[PDB]
Amino acid sequence: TRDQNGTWEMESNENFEGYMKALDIDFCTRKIAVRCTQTKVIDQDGDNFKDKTTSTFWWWRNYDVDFTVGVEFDEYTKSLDNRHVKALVTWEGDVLVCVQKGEKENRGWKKWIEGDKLYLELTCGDQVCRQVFKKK
Amino acid sequence: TRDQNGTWEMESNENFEGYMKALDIDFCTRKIAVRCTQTKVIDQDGDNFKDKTTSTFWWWRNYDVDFTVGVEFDEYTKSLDNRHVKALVTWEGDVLVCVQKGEKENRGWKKWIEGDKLYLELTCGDQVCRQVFKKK
Repeated sequence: TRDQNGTWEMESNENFEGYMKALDIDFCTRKIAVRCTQTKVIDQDGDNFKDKTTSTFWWWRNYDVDFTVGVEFDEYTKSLDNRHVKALVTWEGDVLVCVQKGEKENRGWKKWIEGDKLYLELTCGDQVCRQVFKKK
Repeated sequence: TRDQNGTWEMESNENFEGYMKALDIDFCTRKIAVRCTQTKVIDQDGDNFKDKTTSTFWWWRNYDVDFTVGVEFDEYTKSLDNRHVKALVTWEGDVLVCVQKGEKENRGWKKWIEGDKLYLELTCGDQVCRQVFKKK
């Protein structure tokens, strides 16, 4: 039967990776694509077809650190590089400052509040990453 | 203010990738990481901190094509390899068959109903991908 109208949800997906490799799609895109749901909405009007396909992938991770200022603790950077560091958090004025002692030199972060904005500076080697958060 | 309690939503994120590269995080992980939302939940009691960072990643892609059976059309395969092909869709029996003429040899797909299910075969070169959909 030729009636393909409706909304369709993919149930099985065989050798998507090999077909995508044949299209020369990069490894990173392929890793996500094989994990996507796929929804195909097909509208047929005589010889006219509209085919709307949605691919979606949702991922989430929590990274929890509990510490007391001045009490060195061991941190395992599970959300980044998977390293063990000895972290020490101190105050410098209203700035929370952390040295992460380990394999990487000059590794740490700084965290402070101005009104409804939280600023976070992450340091490793010669690289500084600056992040701004708003209050929710 | 030294009171960092609350829920904070990242609104700006500068040089996250250079910082992650210094941490030797692989390309791709970095590419995924920089596309993440970041939420920071801080439960603070004096010098005692609980810090939860929630990273969510939401990959979403829509691909919509309109075509007429037998009428060649220009396709820009933006949901996969971002290539331009001359696509022609025909009926072969009850199978909807498409040939995508372009850089890639033996590129196309086939679409048909068996029982309750939509079947889709994607071919490129010697690679065939088979997808089965249920009706929703």
